[PDB]
Amino acid sequence: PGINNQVSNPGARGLTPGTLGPKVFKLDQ
Amino acid sequence: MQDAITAVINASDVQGKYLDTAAMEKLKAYFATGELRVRAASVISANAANIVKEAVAKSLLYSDITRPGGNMYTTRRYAACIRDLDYYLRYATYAMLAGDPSILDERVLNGLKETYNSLGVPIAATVQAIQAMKEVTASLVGADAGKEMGIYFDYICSGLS
Amino acid sequence: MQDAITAVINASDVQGKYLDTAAMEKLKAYFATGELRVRAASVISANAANIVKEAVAKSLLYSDITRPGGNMYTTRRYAACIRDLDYYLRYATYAMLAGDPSILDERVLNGLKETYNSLGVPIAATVQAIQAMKEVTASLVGADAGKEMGIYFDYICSGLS
Amino acid sequence: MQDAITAVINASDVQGKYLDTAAMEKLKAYFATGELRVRAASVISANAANIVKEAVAKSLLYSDITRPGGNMYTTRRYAACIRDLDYYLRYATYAMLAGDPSILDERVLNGLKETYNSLGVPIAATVQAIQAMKEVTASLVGADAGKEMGIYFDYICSGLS
Amino acid sequence: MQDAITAVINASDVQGKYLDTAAMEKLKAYFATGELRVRAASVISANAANIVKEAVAKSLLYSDITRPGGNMYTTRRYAACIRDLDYYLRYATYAMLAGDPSILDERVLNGLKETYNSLGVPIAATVQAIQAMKEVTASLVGADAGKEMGIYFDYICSGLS
Amino acid sequence: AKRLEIATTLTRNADIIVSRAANRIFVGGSPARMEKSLRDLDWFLRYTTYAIVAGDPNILAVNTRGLREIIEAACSSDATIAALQEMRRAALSYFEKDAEAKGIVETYFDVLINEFIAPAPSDKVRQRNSTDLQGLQLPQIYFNAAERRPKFVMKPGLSAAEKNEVVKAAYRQIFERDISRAYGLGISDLESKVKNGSISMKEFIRQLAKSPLYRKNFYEPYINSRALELAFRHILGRGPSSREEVQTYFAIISKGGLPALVDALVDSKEYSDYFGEETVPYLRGLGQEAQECRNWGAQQDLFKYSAPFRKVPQFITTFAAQD
Amino acid sequence: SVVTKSIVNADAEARYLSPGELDRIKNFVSTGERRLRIAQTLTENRERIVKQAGDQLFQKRPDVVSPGGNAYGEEMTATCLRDLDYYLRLVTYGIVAGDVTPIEEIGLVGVREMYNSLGTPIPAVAEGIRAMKNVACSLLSAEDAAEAGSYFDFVIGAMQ
Amino acid sequence: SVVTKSIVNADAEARYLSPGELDRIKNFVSTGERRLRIAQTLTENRERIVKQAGDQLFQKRPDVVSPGGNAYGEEMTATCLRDLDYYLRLVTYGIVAGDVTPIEEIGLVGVREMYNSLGTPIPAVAEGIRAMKNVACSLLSAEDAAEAGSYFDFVIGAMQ
Amino acid sequence: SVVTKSIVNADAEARYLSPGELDRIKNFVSTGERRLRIAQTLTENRERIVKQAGDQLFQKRPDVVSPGGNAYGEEMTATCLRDLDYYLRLVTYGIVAGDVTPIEEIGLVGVREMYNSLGTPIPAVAEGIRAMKNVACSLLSAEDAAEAGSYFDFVIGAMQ
Amino acid sequence: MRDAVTTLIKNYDSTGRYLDRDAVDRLRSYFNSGAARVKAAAVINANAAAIVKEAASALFTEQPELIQPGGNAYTTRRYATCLRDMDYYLRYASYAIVAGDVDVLNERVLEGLRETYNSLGVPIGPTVRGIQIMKEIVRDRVAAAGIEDTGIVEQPFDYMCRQLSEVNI
Ligand SMILES: *[C@@H](C)[C@H]1/C(=C/c2[nH]c(/C=C3N=C(/C=C4\NC(=O)C(CC)=C4C)C(C)=C\3CCC(=O)O)c(CCC(=O)O)c2C)NC(=O)[C@@H]1C
Ligand SMILES: *[C@H](C)[C@H]1/C(=C/c2[nH]c(/C=C3N=C(/C=C4\NC(=O)C(CC)=C4C)C(C)=C\3CCC(=O)O)c(CCC(=O)O)c2C)NC(=O)[C@@H]1C
Ligand SMILES: *[C@H](C)[C@H]1/C(=C/c2[nH]c(/C=C3N=C(/C=C4\NC(=O)C(CC)=C4C)C(C)=C\3CCC(=O)O)c(CCC(=O)O)c2C)NC(=O)[C@@H]1C
Ligand SMILES: *[C@H](C)[C@H]1/C(=C/c2[nH]c(/C=C3N=C(/C=C4\NC(=O)C(CC)=C4C)C(C)=C\3CCC(=O)O)c(CCC(=O)O)c2C)NC(=O)[C@@H]1C
Ligand SMILES: *[C@H](C)[C@H]1/C(=C/c2[nH]c(/C=C3N=C(/C=C4\NC(=O)C(CC)=C4C)C(C)=C\3CCC(=O)O)c(CCC(=O)O)c2C)NC(=O)[C@@H]1C
Ligand SMILES: *[C@H](C)[C@H]1/C(=C/c2[nH]c(/C=C3N=C(/C=C4\NC(=O)C(CC)=C4C)C(C)=C\3CCC(=O)O)c(CCC(=O)O)c2C)NC(=O)[C@@H]1C
Ligand SMILES: *[C@H](C)[C@H]1/C(=C/c2[nH]c(/C=C3N=C(/C=C4\NC(=O)C(CC)=C4C)C(C)=C\3CCC(=O)O)c(CCC(=O)O)c2C)NC(=O)[C@@H]1C
Ligand SMILES: *[C@H](C)[C@H]1/C(=C/c2[nH]c(/C=C3N=C(/C=C4\NC(=O)C(CC)=C4C)C(C)=C\3CCC(=O)O)c(CCC(=O)O)c2C)NC(=O)[C@@H]1C
Ligand SMILES: *[C@H](C)[C@H]1/C(=C/c2[nH]c(/C=C3N=C(/C=C4\NC(=O)C(CC)=C4C)C(C)=C\3CCC(=O)O)c(CCC(=O)O)c2C)NC(=O)[C@@H]1C
Repeated sequence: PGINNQVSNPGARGLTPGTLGPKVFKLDQ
Repeated sequence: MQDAITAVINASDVQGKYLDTAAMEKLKAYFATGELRVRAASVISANAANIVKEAVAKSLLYSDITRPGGNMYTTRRYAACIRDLDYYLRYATYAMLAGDPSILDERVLNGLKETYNSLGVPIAATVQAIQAMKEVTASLVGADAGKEMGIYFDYICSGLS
Repeated sequence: MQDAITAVINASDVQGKYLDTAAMEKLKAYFATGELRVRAASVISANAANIVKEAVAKSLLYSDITRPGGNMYTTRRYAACIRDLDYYLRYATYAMLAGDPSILDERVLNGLKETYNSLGVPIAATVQAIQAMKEVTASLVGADAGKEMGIYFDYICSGLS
Repeated sequence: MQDAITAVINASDVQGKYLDTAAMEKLKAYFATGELRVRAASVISANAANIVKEAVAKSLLYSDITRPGGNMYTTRRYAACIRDLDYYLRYATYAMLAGDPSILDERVLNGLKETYNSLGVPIAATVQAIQAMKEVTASLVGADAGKEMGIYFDYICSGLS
Repeated sequence: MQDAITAVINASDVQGKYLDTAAMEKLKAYFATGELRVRAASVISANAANIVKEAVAKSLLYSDITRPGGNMYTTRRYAACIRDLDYYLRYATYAMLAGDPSILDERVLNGLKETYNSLGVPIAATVQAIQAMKEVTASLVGADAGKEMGIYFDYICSGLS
Repeated sequence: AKRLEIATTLTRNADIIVSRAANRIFVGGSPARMEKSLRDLDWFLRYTTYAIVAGDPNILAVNTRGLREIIEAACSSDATIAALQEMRRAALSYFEKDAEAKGIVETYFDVLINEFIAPAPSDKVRQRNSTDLQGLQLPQIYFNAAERRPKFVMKPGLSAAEKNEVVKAAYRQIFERDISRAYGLGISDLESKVKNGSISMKEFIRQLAKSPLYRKNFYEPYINSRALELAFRHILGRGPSSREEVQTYFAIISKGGLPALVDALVDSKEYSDYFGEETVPYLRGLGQEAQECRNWGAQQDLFKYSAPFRKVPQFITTFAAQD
Repeated sequence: SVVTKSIVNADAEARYLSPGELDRIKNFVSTGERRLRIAQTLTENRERIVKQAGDQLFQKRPDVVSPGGNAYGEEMTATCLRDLDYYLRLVTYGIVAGDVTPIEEIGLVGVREMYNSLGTPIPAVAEGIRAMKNVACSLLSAEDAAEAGSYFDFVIGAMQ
Repeated sequence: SVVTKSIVNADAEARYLSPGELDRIKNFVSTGERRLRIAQTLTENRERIVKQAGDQLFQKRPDVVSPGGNAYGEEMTATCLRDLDYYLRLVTYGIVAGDVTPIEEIGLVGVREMYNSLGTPIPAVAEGIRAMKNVACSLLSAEDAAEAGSYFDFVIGAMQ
Repeated sequence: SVVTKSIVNADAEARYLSPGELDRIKNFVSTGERRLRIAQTLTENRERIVKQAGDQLFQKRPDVVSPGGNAYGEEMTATCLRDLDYYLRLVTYGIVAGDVTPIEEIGLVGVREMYNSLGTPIPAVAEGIRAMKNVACSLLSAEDAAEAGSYFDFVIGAMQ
Repeated sequence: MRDAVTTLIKNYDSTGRYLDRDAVDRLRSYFNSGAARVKAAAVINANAAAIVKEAASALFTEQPELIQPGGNAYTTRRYATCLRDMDYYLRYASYAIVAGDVDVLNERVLEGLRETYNSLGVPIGPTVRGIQIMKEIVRDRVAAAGIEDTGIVEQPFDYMCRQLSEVNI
């Protein structure tokens, strides 16, 4: 989502792209 | 981002000579306009949301663009469009403070036409909405700053077209 | 350019083999399609201007492209855009006659994407316009050869993309 | 990333042939010159910083390039230029060891002219400096190995120009 | 384009010094070999066609290069290939006469990799052919001229690589 | 060997040569202009040494043709001329014994004296016919120094070999190579016609460019924009200079194709002005003609034998991107 | 091909295919089956045609196959026969295409340069193709033989 | 300038210039007249500053002017004095700009690499700038000299 | 503009601007105030000019707005009036510039092509512009109206 | 190639706006200063040769290295071409003073200039200094002629210097 852009929303680096972007794989245990 | 002062000192540096009296005259001129520039920047920062709200209402709202299939339809796309208007306002304000269009050239307008044409964003409507922002901003900061914010807003429009 | 005949014979020539029976089947298929292709080419030849007129109406006109600052604005640029659409129609019909998209690749697509990005031509609008031309052409030349024209129109879309 | 040995065997491999006697002769030639090549490489390794320093002094210092407004003037630009000369010398040494300018092709010259033209680096001045580096290197490693280093420096100059 | 005299004079001219005794020695060597250079050049002019014939027969002929799809298959391609070998011989003769490789760099090697990589011409096979031309030419012109012409053939070979 | 000998002797007695001439020209002596005059006298002699080492005195001729006008104000031209005579006499004295050495050194110094006296030439002012283009004025000495293209002309009553050679030059320019020499491809009827004189060389170029050979070699392989740029190179001897040129001729090639573009380029006044009806088109490069800042890289790439292998249209992309 | 010839010319004139040219390609597609049949018989009898016509070539010009000739020895004479086979293959390509275009590209351009540098006598090569034309005429019906004769004729004319 | 350094650090966070940064620019533009005067005095006395400071540097570190150092002979010593002039000029640019940005970009980035590849002792260069700072203190009023001393201090800070 | 025409011609000459050319553009900038006034009258009264010109177009050429015509419809007639507005805006640009090249750049280069595509009678467009000229001449004085007519009449001539 | 009038027209046309009072005010400013611009350009045109000669001598005294054998102006062939470049700058800058906009300089002079100078070997820094020296000489001459506002005459040269120079931030 273009609302989540590091140029404009620099804080929201890590908010998942979601269905609008690639899948995000994270390791849990 | 070269400002007026950085540009003056850079030009003198390229020639190699220490700062000349004529260069001092130019620097004094920029220092003179510093009061209006800083005051206008403070006004724009406080009223930034209202500038964009009025411009969106004047130009973009209740048109085809904001109705199904118009590229400002989806809630995602609406938020992205208002964010872009914020971009133009913020960097125009940076340019006004600096006294130099270099920041616009370097960061804002480089590949803007190509990104918009790839995304499908109507560049004509973006130009019209930037004009609406120019008019609202001119009202808020007065004729002194509106004249300068005008030149930087029109720089954006000329490049974006 | 390679037409289907030239492509078959050149593919055999690269290996060094005389025309095989399978290659003869390919050539026979082209000769079978010949009548419908020539008929459709004559249809497009007489109705070329109408195809462009209808397509520009269906997609390009009454949008942000033709409003001031939209790239198709100015009579010079509206004339230029209809000229480019007729380029695509003429070369697509050439490709329908020949049976191979090598005319499109050689005479249209190579380098066009760079020139368009340099001049600022919106590329999404061009793709939408030539797809609109495909709809009009399917109507005029009929479905069976509309199947055929679509292959080459899609080739141009993919190249521009 | 082909050395002379790899290039010989690769040509044989593409043809699908076991190593021919003529190919054996070419391999023998590389093995024959190997000792002088390795010795010169170690000499350049020891004198690497000095070679670049002498070349800069011989061709670039006290000139328009390093005086104000000359594109090597600012301290960041001087550091960048000597970094590039270090890059040239290191890959020329790799090329001498391998016996092939393919490393120069892949790792230096595949996009260098476009980057230099875009940055504004003066190609002619860089070529002067690389030529001066050839002279210095020939003196340090000896004339016999100097001819070998010379061909790879010339390869860099031909690609850069 | 620079002959050895032009290079020597220009180096002295940049330094500002009158022609030094070492520079005189370089020029004297060129003048001394003048008779050999002219004699060999006439030999090349007379025997150039057969030099090419023998070289192609030595390496390129009866090979995969002349097999179908081998890039000298077509009669067009064969005629062009022997022409290019003629070009290399002709410009090597020019380079020998002048005594400097600048002709090769200015005319032969400022577009060679672009042309050959674009066409698909196999650089390795061309290199083998030019080496074969060097051997045949050396036999016809004798050892002294075989050495001189050899360095310029090597220049073209390495530049192509 | 004699040339190097003359050079060594001239260098050995160089200080004497300068001092004798300096005494001759010591008129109104006494500072800064003195440093200039002594150094320039040295420079005259040094370029004379370079010229005798070189095959021709062209270095002296091109590098002193306009000097008199340039240095006329600060110091007397006649004073310079007399001092040049003095240096010639001293140089003649040292080599007066030997006929060959005296002849060479006398002739080259004579060129120096004559060129200084000769009136300075006017610049090769390039007046562009059209509005969009920009005019430029190369200094004449630069063009003289530049390498000279063989400017083939199809004059009437030429030698037989010359008529065949002129035809070859046309094949080389239009088709970027000598197709007749290499492949044997060519238009026999046209070659015979212009050898006979039945058609002009401009007509030969027109027919050659709209012939199926050019259509297959340089219009079929490319997109129309790149074809236009190649056509400017081959038929007009330069690359497009401005967006107005590209707009004009892209419209032409759009409305009539290769026959139309060939007609437009040969019809152009530019063709007639530089390549007359007899002349064969010749490439106009850095030294041949004054050059412009706007299309430098594109022209540099067009004037190369690797130019046909770009299929992205460089002139239009460059000119368009500039805006 | 006829199609490529028409499209190339019309593309240069920036013109949708002229009505007459459209009729010309219509006739080409109707005639295509006959062309394919002619190519089929020639390629099916390719070994016969090359073999007996090559014998005729060597018989007519024995100096060419004699010692000192280009086809001197088993290896060189075999390659000369292969060249005859190549030109038959190109003629079949031309027959299918309906125009010399394929043969005038794959061969017939710079053949003089290639062969003259190769040392071979190109008039002798022309005689060999003439012999192949005679054999093909025997293997073809009268009207069919005329068209194939045209393509062989173009080859020999280019050779001369 | 202080303006661009404020803009750059605000652009990173994508904010309009915050009120504190705006106030900083307001103060800087108001006292710009004083800044221009300080740079005027240093510019006017540049010859004396360089000469006196160079003598002090050579006296304190004689090894550089001894044989085997970077500046041996009048040619090399003149270039060293020119470098000291360069850094005085960069300090004047820094005073006028109000930030170390002109100093950093023009002549503090890559100093180690440049001088190391020139064969020059960087600690000695730092002491040379220290000497120039003392001379500048003499030629400036106390309040002004403290401000200009900050720019001299930044030069020596990156140098050593 | 006069200035650009002078500069372009001088540049093609490769000579500095002629004294006569300079005097010509001296006259241009002297009459700039009158030009700006004429432009402002047309611009400020644009609404009335377009509406009355629309009435004259739709009565002198009633067929174009009749059923089946190009302008038939509440929205089609609106776009036609917009086109008249476009050309009035171009005419004001040209009146300010003192030359018809701004008008000719933005319109009249390919108007025949554009309107032939849109299926519009360009004689009818020309008559609409002539109606604009008539209406505008009465909003200006006789001396001023002659200048305005020149820029309104180049347009009509190009429309044919 | 755009004058001040043509530039304002171009911006407004792209945005589809009739010229408003702000546009008329800026157009009026160009028209009012046009007389002074014409006089200044006339001064430059009249003294064009003298300005070039003085600027060249000043540049070479400032930077002797150019005239020395190493420099690019060393021999008279290059000295002539260098003087021609000085003439180019003055001619196009006078065009730019008449125009009142630096688009003339941008489109016809500065575009591709660095590429050309890097390829030919011409040093750009000395050329920037030469343009500046022309700026000071020209400003002196127009001020003597009676042009009170030399901002019109210096700004085109300044734009040429800024575009031709590197950043040196
Ligand atoms: C006048 C009586 C004599 C004189 C004095 C003088 N010379 C200059 C400067 C220049 N003279 C030249 C001429 C040449 N320079 C060369 O390098 C060559 C070929 C090797 C020639 C022929 C040049 C280029 C200059 C410098 C550029 C310029 O125009 O100044 C001056 C001017 C002052 C100065 O120091 O530059 C003066 C007063 N020179 C003569 O040749 C006469 C004998
Ligand atoms: C109703 C429950 C609340 C409310 C809403 C309200 N909304 C608007 C105006 C707009 N709303 C949208 C919303 C969307 N656009 C979309 O594409 C989607 C998803 C499909 C949504 C939800 C937009 C774009 C507008 C702008 C006007 C337009 O559509 O052109 C208004 C009008 C606001 C104004 O001042 O114009 C209102 C009043 N108001 C309430 O009181 C409720 C709490
Ligand atoms: C009115 C006097 C006549 C007329 C005209 C008419 N025009 C259109 C549609 C369009 N007209 C334009 C024209 C311009 N584009 C430009 O850039 C300029 C110069 C600045 C001009 C003049 C365009 C682009 C269109 C297309 C729609 C759009 O603007 O996007 C129509 C509508 C046509 C239709 O059926 O779609 C009409 C009717 N019609 C008349 O009867 C008059 C004689
Ligand atoms: C129309 C669908 C879209 C559009 C295009 C547009 N194009 C131009 C100008 C040019 N178009 C080309 C295209 C080609 N050149 C070729 O050789 C080929 C293949 C045969 C093609 C398709 C070129 C080279 C140009 C530049 C030269 C010129 O200016 O004519 C313009 C005009 C640009 C201008 O500034 O004048 C336009 C507007 N514009 C649209 O809105 C459509 C989406
Ligand atoms: C002096 C304190 C020390 C010293 C210096 C020394 N410097 C040089 C030569 C050069 N110095 C520079 C440095 C700069 N270039 C810049 O643009 C800037 C910032 C604006 C700086 C600081 C450069 C580029 C050169 C060489 C090229 C030139 O012409 O400027 C030398 C000579 C090196 C040589 O061997 O030739 C020396 C000796 N020497 C000392 O003893 C001091 C400790
Ligand atoms: C030195 C002889 C000349 C010179 C060069 C110069 N180069 C740069 C910057 C860059 N140089 C490169 C070059 C390479 N990248 C590679 O991967 C390789 C092969 C290993 C090479 C040779 C690149 C990528 C850069 C860009 C880095 C950047 O962002 O700058 C500069 C710096 C320019 C600047 O403005 O900072 C300079 C000055 N300059 C000279 O004067 C010499 C003639
Ligand atoms: C036979 C009728 C005559 C003849 C020919 C002869 N040819 C060769 C060698 C070669 N011939 C070719 C020919 C072609 N290459 C092509 O791509 C095409 C078109 C598809 C043709 C026709 C080639 C390439 C060669 C070289 C070897 C190779 O194929 O790689 C020879 C041998 C020459 C030699 O001594 O080396 C001969 C003898 N000879 C005759 O006597 C006939 C008159
Ligand atoms: C022969 C050893 C190899 C080979 C060559 C081959 N070359 C071409 C075509 C071209 N060659 C050049 C090269 C030059 N042009 C020049 O002017 C000069 C001297 C300054 C050189 C070296 C160029 C420009 C072309 C293309 C234009 C043309 O056709 O002349 C071909 C033709 C490829 C094609 O089909 O288009 C071939 C086959 N082929 C081999 O197998 C050898 C290894
Ligand atoms: C002079 C102060 C410096 C200098 C210059 C110098 N220039 C050239 C040659 C050329 N200059 C240009 C420049 C332009 N061409 C243009 O169209 C424009 C737009 C107005 C400009 C600015 C060009 C194209 C050339 C080359 C071809 C030509 O002259 O037309 C040279 C010649 C270089 C050589 O060795 O041949 C020189 C030396 N030289 C100096 O020393 C100064 C620092």
